[PDB]
Amino acid sequence: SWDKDVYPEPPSRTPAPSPQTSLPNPITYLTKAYDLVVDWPVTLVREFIERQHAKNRTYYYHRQYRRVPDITECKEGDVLCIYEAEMQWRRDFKVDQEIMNIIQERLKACQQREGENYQQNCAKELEQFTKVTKAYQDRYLDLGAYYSARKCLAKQKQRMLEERKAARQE
Amino acid sequence: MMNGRPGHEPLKFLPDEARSLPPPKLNDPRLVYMGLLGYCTGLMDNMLRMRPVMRAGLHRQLLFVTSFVFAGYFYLKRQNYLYAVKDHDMFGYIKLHPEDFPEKEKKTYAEILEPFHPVR
Repeated sequence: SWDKDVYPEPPSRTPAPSPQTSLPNPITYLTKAYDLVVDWPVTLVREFIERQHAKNRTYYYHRQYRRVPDITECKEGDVLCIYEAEMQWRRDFKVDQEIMNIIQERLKACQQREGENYQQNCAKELEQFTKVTKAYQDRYLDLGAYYSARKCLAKQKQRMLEERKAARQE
Repeated sequence: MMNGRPGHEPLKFLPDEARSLPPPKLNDPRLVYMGLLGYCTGLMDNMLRMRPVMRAGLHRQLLFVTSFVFAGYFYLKRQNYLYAVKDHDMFGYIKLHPEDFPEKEKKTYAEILEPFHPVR
């Protein structure tokens, strides 16, 4: 399955039903025929497959990377230290891309789920998408095709110096 | 530039101090390429004399290959020695003149303020 914490879904609330008319509902009968002719044979095939899988159970692991010194702690011209720091920054940048994708996925799922109520009931997902987008822009916007840890750091220091100047004038 | 250096013998192909260096491997890639050029020279010579390119004069072809490898080995030894002398002089000069070659203490990127140039 998946993590209900990473990809949250509200609980379903399906009505009774309470049919008034005496006519038979064709969808109800078509679903019963579907659940017999189609769903049932497909489940048996899947259960057979899952039984075979358990006899050959293998495992795989999510790789862990220990932190290495940041670009801030590298002497300039120290290519061995710059390389490891730069490779670490590329790994983090990639993971940031997928965090953006998760937040947009929540936003899209919520809009569809809320329908005509999306302008009111998507406030938290829209705010998180707004916050996480601000943070993304600060790290990575305008770095260019040759983006790197050195350019990201130069972009941060330029922003910090402007924030400090504005605060000092206050 | 190096010709007037101390302890320079005139017209010496391989000075005795060159015998401290490790000799080249007989299958050194530069020596393998030399032997390949000698083989090409034999084939080109056959072509220019309207002889069967690969078949004619295998004795002549073998001498071409062996001469290129043989000469190349000794020339490679001399070239190894000249490069070793160049490094011996360069580093020795660096030690006698520590004021012209100071160790430059480099700063970390936490202190260096590189300018940011936005791409947009």
